[PDB]
Formats: sequence, structure tokens, C-alpha cells
Amino acid sequence: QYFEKQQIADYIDKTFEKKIKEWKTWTFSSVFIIFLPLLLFQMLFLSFMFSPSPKSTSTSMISVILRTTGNHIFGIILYVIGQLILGASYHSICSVYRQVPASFKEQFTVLSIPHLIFITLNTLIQPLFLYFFFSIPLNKFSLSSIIEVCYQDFSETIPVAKCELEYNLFFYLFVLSCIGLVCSGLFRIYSNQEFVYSFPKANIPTFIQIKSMLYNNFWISFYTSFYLFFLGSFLLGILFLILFKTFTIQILIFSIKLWCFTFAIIFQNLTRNRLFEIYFTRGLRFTLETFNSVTFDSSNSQQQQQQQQQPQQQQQQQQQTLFDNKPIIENGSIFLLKAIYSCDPLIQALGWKDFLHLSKYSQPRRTYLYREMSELLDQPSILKIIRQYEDQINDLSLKLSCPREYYESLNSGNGNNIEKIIKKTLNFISGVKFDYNLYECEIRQALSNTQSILWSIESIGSLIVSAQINDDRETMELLHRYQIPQKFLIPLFQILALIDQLEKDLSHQIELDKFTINRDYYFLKSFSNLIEPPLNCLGILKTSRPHFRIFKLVGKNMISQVLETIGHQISDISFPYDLRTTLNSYRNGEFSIYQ
Amino acid sequence: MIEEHNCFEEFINTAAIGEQQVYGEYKSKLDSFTDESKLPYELLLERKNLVELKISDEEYKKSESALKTPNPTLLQKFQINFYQTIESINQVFKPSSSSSNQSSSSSSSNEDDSLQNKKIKVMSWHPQHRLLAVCNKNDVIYIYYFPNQDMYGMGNVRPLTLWFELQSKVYDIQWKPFLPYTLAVACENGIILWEIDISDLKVELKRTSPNYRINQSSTCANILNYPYFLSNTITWSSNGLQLACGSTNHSSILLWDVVSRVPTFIPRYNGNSLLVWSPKNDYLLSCGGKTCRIFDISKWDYNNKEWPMLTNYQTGSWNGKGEYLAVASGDRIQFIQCINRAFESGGELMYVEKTSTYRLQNVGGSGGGSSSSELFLGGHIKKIAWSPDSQRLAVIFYLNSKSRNNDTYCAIYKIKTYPKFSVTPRGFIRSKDQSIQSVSFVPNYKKGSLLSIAYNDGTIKFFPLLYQYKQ
Repeated sequence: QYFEKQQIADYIDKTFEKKIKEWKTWTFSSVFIIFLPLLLFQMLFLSFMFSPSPKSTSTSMISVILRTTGNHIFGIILYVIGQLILGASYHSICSVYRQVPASFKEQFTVLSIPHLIFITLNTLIQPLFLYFFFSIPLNKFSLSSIIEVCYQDFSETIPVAKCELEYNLFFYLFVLSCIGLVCSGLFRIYSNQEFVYSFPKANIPTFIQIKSMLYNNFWISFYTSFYLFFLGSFLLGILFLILFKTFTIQILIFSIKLWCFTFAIIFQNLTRNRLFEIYFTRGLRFTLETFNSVTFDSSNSQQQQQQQQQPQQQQQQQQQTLFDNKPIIENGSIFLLKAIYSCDPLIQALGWKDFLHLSKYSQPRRTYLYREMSELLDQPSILKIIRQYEDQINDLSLKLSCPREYYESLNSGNGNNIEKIIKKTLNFISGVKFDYNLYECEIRQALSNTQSILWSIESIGSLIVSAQINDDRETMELLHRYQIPQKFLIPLFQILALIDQLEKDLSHQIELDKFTINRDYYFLKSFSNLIEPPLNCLGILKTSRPHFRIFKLVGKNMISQVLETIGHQISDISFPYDLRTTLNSYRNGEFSIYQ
Repeated sequence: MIEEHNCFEEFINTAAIGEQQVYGEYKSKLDSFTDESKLPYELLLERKNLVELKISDEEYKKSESALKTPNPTLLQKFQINFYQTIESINQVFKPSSSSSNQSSSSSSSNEDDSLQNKKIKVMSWHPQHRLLAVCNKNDVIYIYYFPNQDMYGMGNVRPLTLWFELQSKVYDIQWKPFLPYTLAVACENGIILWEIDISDLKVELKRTSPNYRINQSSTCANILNYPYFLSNTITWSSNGLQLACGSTNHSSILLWDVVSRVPTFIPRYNGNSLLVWSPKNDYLLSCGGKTCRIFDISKWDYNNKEWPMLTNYQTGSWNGKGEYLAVASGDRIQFIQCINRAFESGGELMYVEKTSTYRLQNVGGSGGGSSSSELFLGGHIKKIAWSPDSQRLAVIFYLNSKSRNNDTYCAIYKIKTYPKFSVTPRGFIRSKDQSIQSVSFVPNYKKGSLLSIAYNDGTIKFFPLLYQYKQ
């Protein structure tokens, strides 16, 4: 039959979100397929390291492990279920879109229901993990806050067992260290935004990424567990010199177990969370192959011989798609276009991250999109992807050209002592003014999300340049005929002028404060080995200015890369008069990063 | 198989003897002269334009307010000494290398010292615009701007003089290919990025910039340090947004996002002794110990292919389209076609030229009292450079144990890449017993290729290679 132009669209919708939902659920599964073996190795290692040493019967290492774990199987199942639940409630708070708070109120009042579910599940499950680890060794722990101490009173001629009532030292140590685990884990996630996914800046294969992540998580867990452990044991040890005037060596032997258990819990949470980041920030590919394919993972051997029979294979494939009741899809680009036009910021960031793989490294996908313009089709997908970039420069511009006086009049038309204590204590502990301007916060809210726009800027310039580099002419005269160099440079000049303006306007608000000379506590940071891999490829940056450099150094580079390849074919006639001066500054190289 | 070519051995009979010099390539030759009054007019005119650049041996004498590091606290000096204690423990837990080979492992430490002790360390051109950055003995960098497309008038050009407290022991320097102006400088403190303004290079625009009333510059020294990675070599991406960094002591490439200032680590056993990115393409040369690799940057693999090398040193250059790669180590230059079908096979070998330690017999005419100086040439290669036009390769040597003048000569080859690949020597550039530190071509020269040569005495000199184009 025909299919209608709308039935073909409907088939492409019911294929596109299906393949995305299958990808989202497969990718979620792949994290646990890697995390559960790593967990089992750690639980086996801890079940060995905190077994008492066996007597000299030749019982194998495996038969000792099966006899410690065999008594604990239900607790191991509960522990794995808790690690699955804290993976699901972590994934339920993950984003690509960032939110900046304009004040210390929103950092707690904007926490939507999944964040409150994540907080409550951590507050309940991280103490239960610590209790299970204290339940593995044959030294019985107790959660009684009191113990009966039966000492033998040799003042009588029958030595009476005399039972007097001590407070359980190890219960108060356990409660204080449960609070230490929950508060440090939650503070880090909401202060560093370890739910906004950091996309890797290079296509390094996931086995090397995971090898790096496990090494970085090892040291970061080692020093964070060490500081919680030594600060807790030192403050609590001073309490024993005050109250009991005696230092019982059993405290040290409990403390050395406590550190190994807080270390394990911190490493397990960091390894779970950063495996989601690696697996969801992995570049997808949007082609007719990846969407129309059936996963038939078995026939690999027969590819070699078929090259010489092309037209009869095309006729047989047409007879096959009729038997499949599939429409043909002549537009090989449609699934990349639907990724770019996606109302899911993870799918759009992956769409632009595939348009960036097309534009630099995928010549046959480029030559397809180039010919999509010489086939004189009603609206070619290059111009449709340029529109979602024109749209996204306007969608950013209208949130930067918003006057300061709107925000400062909003501050004119809208507890207390505890909050002023908390702020003054946080500024002291953190090396941050938790003292805010709304205008500088929402310029940061706009700019700190721009990683889609930085990749569309990289990609359209890379695609234009990846016509001229082939010794090609057809694509170059098509690019000029559709005014594609102009449409890449006009909005990019205009929003760069706005950002060479707003860096000056906010410069007068940026005191070189003699403490913003950021000694970012190098004592604690380098007495730890917390040589942090620098926060998440834009964390919460402490000012607007580093975001202005991040936009300008992409834009001013991609302009130079187009003009130093094609800027002698572009006539200034094809620009607005206001941009003819701007075009010549950029053509002559007469520009820098900072005015 | 591909054979060992000695095409260098035929043309040794062109190497200017005694008080002769060779002043440039002319009508596809490198003929020799004692005197510049006897040059062809076409080359004499170019040599009246091409001013010799004498660099200063000076120290940048520290002023009062220069941005001194916040003198590391008693606890940061404890942290440095404590990490040096942990690393000296890790140098005991590193398996001790076979010191039986000291006689071929004391060279590189003295190659490093020889770099730091010279008047000129490193010189680096921008690949499109005529900017020459040069590092002196004292880690002062002089940047020369050259507006004139034929270099007329240059006799009073004052260089932009870049120095900073952490600019100490410079090892390597590369410009960012695309603008705005950015210079990467590898040092003992990591890497400096000078992010540079136009008004410190065009003094004319320093009348029209609004900062003129304040006289201040926006030229700023940013820093890409990762702790305990010493950058011994650096190269920028084919799109200007990333920097690939190499160390002789670390088994990794350190690859930076220069926009968001984030480091990434790519595993490289035997370390990095050389890095070179393809000037238009997603391909990186990495040499380390006695292997070279060519990486596909779309995947960060090298198809398991390791290219073998003769010495622990390597030098290399792509051509101006980045289709081909030259790599030299020992008596030899390997020429690889990277861009073909061959990239699935990790690039293919096309040619092997062989600079052995060959000999002249000086053809003694009847002046029967003159010293019969046995000249020897070629041997171990010190640097190669390919021209932007892809038609020339410039090659300099180390001192062979037969010849005192073996680094006073630059060997020039002509290359053709289509319809078949070939190399043909042309002769030897020499000035009168000045020994060479480094070589580079100059960007966007019309009349053929323009070669710049840096000498151990503090001079950079120019040698036009005038191409006989046809009408």
C-alpha cells in the first residue's frame, strides 16, 4: 500500500520512544550487572578479613566463607536489596539539567519528592548497612544502650557474681558514626550536585573510564572515611580522658573495624552512583541502523562474501520489509532530528553529542546530509537542525538580556537567628560567601546548562569546515546557496557580543576579595590526598565569570575555525551592517578572550 | 618488504666545504657560495628582506609587585615533603630498572640539561598567522609579530616579552591553531596557557582599545597543573579546544579540555617521549621508550599497532594535509601514509630513508699545503620538520664521533605525494660553522617555503626555498 505521511510519522514515534525506553531500562540494568559483582567481591573480602582465624584443620578458604556467609544469607539478601533500592532512588534523582539556588532557602525548599525519598532511604539504609557489617564477626555487638556487667565480688567467703549496670560505649560510637555516614553522604551530594551527570569530554572506552573511576573512588573513600573516623575517635577519646580518666584499648580495636566499614559503605555508594554517570553519559548513535534493527545477536560470519550482489539484495530487502509490514524511511537522519528536538534533556544532550560525532568523524553521515540538500527536499534536515540551534541561541539570549532591575525590584516585594548562625558557620567552614545576588544566580542558571548549545556551536562549525577540508565544491556551493555560514555566524556574533557585555557589567560586582584569592582549603585538601578530578565538568562554580570564558572560548574558536577556512568566500554583503565591522575583527584575528 | 634507501648518500657531494655557505634553495637546487654578492637576484632580494633575529641572553629581573606564589605555608611544605616521602617510597616499590644499561640511560638526563643550558631552548610558530614564540636560557619568552607577507622592514621589531614566576625550566611550546591567541608552555610547574590580547601584538590597536587610558593588558597566564605529572611535551587538537600532554615518567597521555579546564588520562605504557597531532585530522602520534602509536581520537584506540624505533629518542612531523607522517629515530626516517584504507591497519609504511654516518673525500686540487679535513655527515637525527606545502622536509643531526661540524648542516629533501609517493634530497643548508639548535618552516609564504633555523649562539636565521613554479 501507501502508508500516509502521518502513519509513517506515527510508526517513527512508536519506534523512537520504544527504542529510548528499551535503552533507558537496559542501561539501568547494565549498572547493576557491574555493581553486584564488585559488591560480592567486597562482601567476600570483608567476610574473610573479619573472620576469626581458623584452627589448623585443613578446611578450605571457601568452606570458611560458606560457614560465615551461610549463617547470614538473609542479611546478605537484605543488604543487596538495600543497595538496589539506593540505586533506584539515586537514578530517580539524576539529571542533565542543573538548578542553581538564588539563596540558602531554595537549596532545601526546591527538593522535589524523589530527593526527599532519596534522603529518607539513605537515613534508614546506611545505618542498617553498618549494623550488618558489625553482625558478620563472632564478636557479638549489641544495640542495647546499657550492658549488665557481672563481676565476681571476692569480699564474701562464697565469691558472688555481682551484676552492676554500665552504659554501652560501642552503641554511642555506632549512633555517632551512623550520623557521620548519613550527614557526610547527603551534604556531599547536595553541595557538589553529584546527581547532575558529568559528560566525559573524550570518547575513551568505558572499561578505561570504570578503571579510572574505581581508582579515584578508592582514594576519595579512603580519605573521607579517615577524616570521619579520626575526628570521631579523637573527640570521643577526649571524652574518655574527661569522664572515665582511662583509655580502654578495646575502643581502638572497635574503631579499626568501624573505619573499614565506613570506608566500604562510602566506596559502595560512590561506585554505585558514578556507574550511573558513566553508563547514561555514554554517547548513543541515532541512525536508521540503530532504530530499525532487530537485536539478532548470532549471524556474525556471513558479511564477507555479499559485496558483489547489491541490486538484488536491495530488491530482496524491499520484499522483506513488505513481509515485516514496515514503512520505508527514506530520511536516514530522522532519529537524530528527533533526538535534537527531544523534550528529555538527556536525549537532547545525547542528540547534540551524536551531531558532534557526525560533524567531525562520520563522513558518510555528512555526505548523506549534504546530498539531502542537493536532492531539493521540501525542508532538509541540516536546515531543521540549524533551526533548533537558532531557537536555542534565542532561548538563551532572552534569559541574558533580561534587565537586572527586574530581579532587584522582585527583591523589593517579598527562624532567622539560627539561619544567621548557620550561614556564618558555613561561610567559615566552606571558604564561600553564602551571600547572594539573584541576577548573578540566574545568569548562572542560564549559562550552567549551556552544554547542548556549546555542542551545537562545535557541530555546525565542524560540519561547515568538514565540507571545505575534503577538496569538495558541491557541498560548499550548497552551504552558501542555503546561507548556512551566515546562519552559523549571525546568532553566534550577537550572543557573543551580549557575553562580552555581561562580563564587564558583572566585573564591577566581582571584588578581588582578599579571601576570594581562593586557598581552597589546601591544608585539608592536600593533607587528605583529595586531588579531586576538578568538579564534574562545571559543578556549582563560585561566580558567573568562569561560565562567560567557557562560552566565549568555544564561540570565538569556532568563528576562527570557519573564517580561517571559508572567510575568503563569505561576502560582507551577506551580513547586517552592525555585523560587517564584527565580521572583519573576526576575519583579521583582531579579537581576544577578555576586553 | 620495503627497503632501506640511502638517497642521502648520493647528494653528500653538494655539502658546502670550508668557508662556503648555502643561502637558500633556488631553481630546485642548493648550490654553494663563499660570498653573497654572487647570489641570483631572486634570492638576494629575499635576503635583503629576511632580517636575522638575535635573541637576548637576559634574565627577567623581578620587580616588587610581580605575582609571587603565596609562599607555601609550613603545612604545604610539610605536604610537599610528605608526598616526596610517599613518592621516594613508591620509587623503592617501582621495580628497579636494569642499571646494566647506564651507558644508554644517562643520555636523556643530559639531553634535558643540554636543553635548559642553551641560549635558545624552544622556538614555536603559529600555524597560520606570522607569530614566532621563542624561549631563552632564563625561561623568558619573546613573541615576535610579523604583519608583512614578504617580511620587509623588520629591523626594529620589539618582541612581546612574556615571563611569570612559574615559567621555570621550559621543555616544550605550541601555539593553539585557531584564535583567539593562546600559547601553551610546558614547564617544571605543569603547563602555562598565556591567553593573549591583540593590543600587545598590534601597538596600533593599543591606541583604539578602551583600556588605553589605563594602559593595562588582558594578556593573562592561566595554569593547567595536574599534581605529579611533569609535562615534557605538548600538542593541541585539530580544533584548538583540547591539549594532549606527554611525560617521560608517567605511563599516560594527559588530555585537557582547555574550555572547562578538566584533565583526562589515556593509558600509554613506556611513557611519552613525543606527541604530534595531525594538523587537519582526528589522529595523534605518541612515542614512548622504543614504540610509537597512532591513535584514532574518535575512539581512543591504536588498533593494537606499535611502530618500532631504534633509540629512546624520536622526532616527527605530519604533512600540511595530515595524510602522511614522518617519524625519525637513529639513522632513519620512516614515512607512513596514515590517511588511506590503511587506517583500519593503523596506517601503512611508504618509504624508509637512511642517514648513516657517511663520508666525503675532499677533492684536493693542487694547493698541496692545506689540511685534508675528513668531513662526515648524516648519522643520528636531532629534529625533522615538514613544510606546510608538503613539498619539503628539513633534517638536522647530532654530533657524530667522526665530525666536529655535523650539526652545522641542515639536509633538505623534496617530497612528492601523488600520483606515487617519493623523496629526493636537494642539498645541505649551512652558515659558516654556526651549530644548529632547532628548525621550523614559516606559515603562509608565497614563493615556495621559508625555513627558519635557530643556532646555539642565540641567532635565528632565514633561508628561502624559492620554488620554480611553472608557467
